[PDB]
Amino acid sequence: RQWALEDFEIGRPLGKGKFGNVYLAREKQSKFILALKVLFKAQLEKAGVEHQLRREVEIQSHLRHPNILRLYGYFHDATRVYLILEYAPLGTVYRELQKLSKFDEQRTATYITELANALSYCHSKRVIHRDIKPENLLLGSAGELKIADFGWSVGTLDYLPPEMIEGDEKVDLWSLGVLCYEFLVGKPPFEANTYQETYKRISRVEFTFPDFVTEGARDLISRLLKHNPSQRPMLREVLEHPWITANSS
Ligand SMILES: Cc1cc(Nc2nn(-c3ccccc3)c(=O)c3ccccc23)n[nH]1
Repeated sequence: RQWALEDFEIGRPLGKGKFGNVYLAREKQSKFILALKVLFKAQLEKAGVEHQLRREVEIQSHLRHPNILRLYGYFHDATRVYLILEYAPLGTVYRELQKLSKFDEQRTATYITELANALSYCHSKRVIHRDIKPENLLLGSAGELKIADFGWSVGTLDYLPPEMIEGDEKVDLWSLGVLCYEFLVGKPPFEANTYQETYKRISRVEFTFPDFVTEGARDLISRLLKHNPSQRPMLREVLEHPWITANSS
């Protein structure tokens, strides 16, 4: 099942970063619409990440969920590596946040639910996820979120938990807590103007709520951000949280 660049017609650039950009694309024979991520080989080895990709790509190919961006395949040429990805027409959650400035309780609880489910499923197969950033969350035709990052295994540093910065399976609860906060407030709880300050805030778990955040949200968010991984809830507990069940679609 080997793919080549001439198998596709390349469309408008969807976005860029660091290794390569992403293009809209259509497979010539089937007319199937998808996203083609282009990564430059040279730029990858020079990060010592080339092997990291191989394992993540292998992992992703085996993940099937409605809230996880699908990976159809990959290939390479002399120069570069190409990932064939599901196309998400409504863009990132990051950009939606920039446009709206903050989400209401109903949108937040829905996204958190979709995330929680996607993470449950991963755990079902002994796949655990790293930090999750809004830049890596896409939106499907129906506005359903999709985790688009390759960040599995079997963010510097707004989304990283204390465990990862000081020196799992609980990381993802921490991630939901950061996202849940960011969705309602408009910026992540540990934001600072320098790496050094952010590091301090995360390690101390030092954050405050604006007045408009309701009691229910505060309760869920405060449960998820705990320096100690073992004090964090199960994904199951999150899905049943009264603020969640009341606000979620
Ligand atoms: C991998 C993928 C992307 C995508 N759709 C989109 N991707 N990205 C994007 C932005 C920055 C970096 C990478 C992607 C977009 O800005 C975007 C904007 C509007 C509609 C769709 C997309 N569908 N599938």
